[PDB]
Amino acid sequence: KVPVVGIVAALLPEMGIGFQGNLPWRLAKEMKYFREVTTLTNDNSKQNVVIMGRKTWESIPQKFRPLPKRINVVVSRSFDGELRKVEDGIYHSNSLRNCLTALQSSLANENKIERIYIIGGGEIYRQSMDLADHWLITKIMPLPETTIPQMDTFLQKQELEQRFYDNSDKLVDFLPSSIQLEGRLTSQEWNGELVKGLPVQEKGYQFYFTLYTKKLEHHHHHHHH
Ligand SMILES: NC(=O)C1=CN([C@@H]2O[C@H](COP(=O)(O)OP(=O)(O)OC[C@H]3O[C@@H](n4cnc5c(N)ncnc54)[C@H](OP(=O)(O)O)[C@@H]3O)[C@@H](O)[C@H]2O)C=CC1
Ligand SMILES: CCc1nc(N)nc(N)c1C#CCc1cc(OC)ccc1OC
Repeated sequence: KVPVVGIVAALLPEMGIGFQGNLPWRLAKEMKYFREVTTLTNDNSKQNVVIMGRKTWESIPQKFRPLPKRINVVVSRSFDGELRKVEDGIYHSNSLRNCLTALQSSLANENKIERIYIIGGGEIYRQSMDLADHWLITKIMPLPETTIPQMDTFLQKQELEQRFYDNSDKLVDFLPSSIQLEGRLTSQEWNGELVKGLPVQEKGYQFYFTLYTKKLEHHHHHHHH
């Protein structure tokens, strides 16, 4: 019942997202977007959840975690079970899939979660293509004089574009209504792919905020008792 949204920043065209356990760039406007999207809600009585893998959590600066004003969930196979409060703001789960089931329980959640955002890292996003309802992808491109950074972790773009379509016409309506974005919706070709979304530039990069949404599915079966 709650939407599940993966949110990630990726460098085109290979959709690289990390190198040596860290992000391959430091873009304050891209961090601000991620902060505002995952923190803000349309209903001020609700919060969103951020779910992340153990190596993502260990990479977030200590003074900045758990991420404020969001319920944080960290997943590790060494943890005890599907969704356990361990500290204020912090839940631990030994299962991405079972934590999503647990968070979706209206009895547990009192209908006070608005969205669940899956915020990384590579291993977790690999497993999320069949769990997410939408992806919010910041597509990053180096500007012509900018050196492409080294990267070692990538979003699965094949499986992205099998299952989801570029729905960026609807991004501004999908984001919580109090966010305010600088760009207007723009379509630009870049190395032969269409990049569509809300543009910004920072340091040596241009990047677009984009929305992908699941493709329509045929009706093959519905379970009957
Ligand atoms: N550009 C961006 O938007 C982002 C980039 N990143 C980048 O991604 C990289 C980190 O990715 P990665 O190394 O893949 O690691 P992850 O952050 O994906 O963490 C992987 C760990 O999560 C646990 N885990 C994985 N699947 C499950 C599951 N189904 N259930 C319970 N636990 C599970 C395991 O923990 P354990 O070993 O303890 O069992 C595993 O080692 C860094 O470079 C980081 O900067 C991260 C977030 C955002
Ligand atoms: C890097 C900011 C970001 N952007 C988008 N679009 N999606 C995301 N999932 C993230 C992220 C993240 C986690 C994070 C937070 C942080 O300081 C608050 C530092 C590092 C982070 O992840 C490696």
